Amino acid sequence: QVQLVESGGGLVQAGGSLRLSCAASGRAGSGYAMGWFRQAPGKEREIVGAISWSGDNTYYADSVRGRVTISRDYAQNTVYLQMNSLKPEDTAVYYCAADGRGNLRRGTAGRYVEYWGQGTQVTVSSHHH
Amino acid sequence: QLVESGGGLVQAGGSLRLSCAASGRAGSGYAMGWFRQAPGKEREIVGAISWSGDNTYYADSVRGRVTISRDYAQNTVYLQMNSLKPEDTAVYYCAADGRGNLRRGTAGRYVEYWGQGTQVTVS
Amino acid sequence: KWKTVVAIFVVVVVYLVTGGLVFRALEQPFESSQKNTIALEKAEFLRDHVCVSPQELETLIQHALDADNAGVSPIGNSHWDLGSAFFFAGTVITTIGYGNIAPSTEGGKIFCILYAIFGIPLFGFLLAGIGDQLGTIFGKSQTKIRVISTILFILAGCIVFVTIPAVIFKYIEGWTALESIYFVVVTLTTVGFGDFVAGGYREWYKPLVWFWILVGLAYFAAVLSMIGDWLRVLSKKTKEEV
Amino acid sequence: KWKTVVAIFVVVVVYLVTGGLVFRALEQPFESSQKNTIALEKAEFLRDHVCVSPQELETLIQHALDADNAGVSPIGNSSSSHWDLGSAFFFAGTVITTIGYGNIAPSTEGGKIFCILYAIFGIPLFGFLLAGIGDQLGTIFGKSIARRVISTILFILAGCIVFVTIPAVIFKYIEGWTALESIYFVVVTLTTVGFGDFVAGGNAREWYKPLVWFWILVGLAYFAAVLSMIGDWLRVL
Ligand SMILES: [K+]
Ligand SMILES: [K+]
Ligand SMILES: [K+]
Repeated sequence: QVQLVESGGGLVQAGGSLRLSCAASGRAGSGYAMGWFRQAPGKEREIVGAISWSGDNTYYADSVRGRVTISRDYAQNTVYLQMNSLKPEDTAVYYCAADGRGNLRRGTAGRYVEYWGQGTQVTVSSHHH
Repeated sequence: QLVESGGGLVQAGGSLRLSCAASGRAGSGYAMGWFRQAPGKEREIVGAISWSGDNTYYADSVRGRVTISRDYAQNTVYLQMNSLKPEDTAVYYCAADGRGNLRRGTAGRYVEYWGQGTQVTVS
Repeated sequence: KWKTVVAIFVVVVVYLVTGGLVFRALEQPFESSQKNTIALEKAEFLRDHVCVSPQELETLIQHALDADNAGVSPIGNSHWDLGSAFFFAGTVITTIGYGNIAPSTEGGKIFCILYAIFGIPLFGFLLAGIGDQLGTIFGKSQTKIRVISTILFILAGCIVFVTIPAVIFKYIEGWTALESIYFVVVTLTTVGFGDFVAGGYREWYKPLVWFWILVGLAYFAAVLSMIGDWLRVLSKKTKEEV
Repeated sequence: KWKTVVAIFVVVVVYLVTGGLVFRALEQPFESSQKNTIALEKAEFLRDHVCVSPQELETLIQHALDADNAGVSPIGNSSSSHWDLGSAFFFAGTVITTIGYGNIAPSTEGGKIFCILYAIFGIPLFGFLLAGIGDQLGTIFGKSIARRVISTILFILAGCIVFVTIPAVIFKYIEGWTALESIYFVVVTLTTVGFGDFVAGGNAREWYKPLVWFWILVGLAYFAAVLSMIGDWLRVL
């Protein structure tokens, strides 16, 4: 099985940028598609984006199409998330997922994802700076 | 119509920032991409991106270094190739085939709309 | 006479040219609409998803088609069970051969070749036996009296073996009024296109279909045999007059 | 006698139970391997391409299946019409000969109505032609026998070299089918079973399609006349 460790959450100004990371320490030599999800305080879990195991193709949800960029360091097995021009609607717990059975894109919540991350709290402040 | 902007000399390990604005009034939707014609080799695909920008593709030659961006409001694609190798010295064209033929081959011999092409040289 | 063989051959040949012209006029406009739709749907998929190469699409379409040809539906998350395999064997013997399910294995195709070779004449002997008992029941101005009774037996048979089961198929399978009759006709004529197959709800549904095929097939073949026997006798009187 | 009807019925019923047991033993282990393969191939496709949603895959898999049911092959960019002057003539012959392959079938409302009436009147028309060819074949067989069961084996073996072996060679070289697949097509065709898993002029000559129906015509009227000549002796015996 795979094990996911995150790094990048925290307080950020409105309009700023969010830089997250997620390293897959699991020795699962089969290949797995990775992704990023966010659980809003009042809403359900939403997909942010996805990226294949090799990193040759990525996907971005309609809520963050032109702002986010899912990167991947295949040598160190790590995914990255760079969300530019932040809004108070982005305030959520950001989890990284990795289902190597094709169930990552199953739904918008990822209720069928095999490996889940620890989750990192991201809070977007505005005026209160 | 595909107008490009970003070509030129860049040192080894540096970065290449290309652009391609689609001035064509084709209200059907088209998948855009970036290609490069090497001096001695054939035309190769660099990457591709859908009309909305919800999904992108990167060739195995540049998947870990390049990033195909898109400004849907101004209908423009961007290419940010970092840590450049001498092997990247080529004419970079931007393509836009809205009939599913962008990914047809590695050369893009079935692409509908082609860009002007920008000369890129890496020292 | 050999003159009548060439005449019957020409009549058969022009009937296929005539029928072929009608079939094209009805099916080809629809065939073109279906060809344009799949081509468009594939060209849209490749445009919307820049990650999937047109060959990578062809490879998956082929996998889906391969699984469909084998009997497993690709859509979703057995055809060889005790009863379904028995019904398949009966489908071979009756020369119907629907084709929805077919022997995909190397050994299954060999066994099917030999199974049909010996099985089709075995069924013919059973059809002969049922036709002899049906002929005695059927038996229980001179030329028109024998032909008047032939119309009575053919019309009644189309109410019990054709009309009555089509009602059952329309309510059980949920098929259209035309689709229910079309299935009955294509099944009873041993054509077996396979576009519609009984049991696509009840465990007694599969054995009741083969029993209908058995009685319905042995009734219309016996009527064609008892009519063909009278036609052979009438052809002898017609050859002596003209 | 009615006693022999019940006896033949019981023999037919146990033959289907016996055959069904063999068919399941050969096909069901492979059927399970095909079910696991399509499920795996779909789960790999969705994992390698993170852009395609599992429902977006199911939608396209349904479109491919829908086109195949209509007759148009989803594989290929030519999506070679099945209703051209010659192919529609061959379809009409497929109905008349009670073969009914099923690769192509009348999908329209009017086509199904015309097919119902076409088979009703067309099948007895072909039967009269088969009777005519069987009478001329019977006279040749009677003269070849003179120059009773030993002679029946001679006519059946020779027929399997000209109408079965010889055309299977042509199908193996033209269609590119296996040695078994070429014989299996011939047997399933001449037995008027018509599964439709293999059909002449599948997917890529002008004389090819009319030479297939002529082979069906001569090959069908030869083996039926041999079975009827035996059946004539069975009625007397
Ligand atoms: K048939
Ligand atoms: K059939
Ligand atoms: K038949």
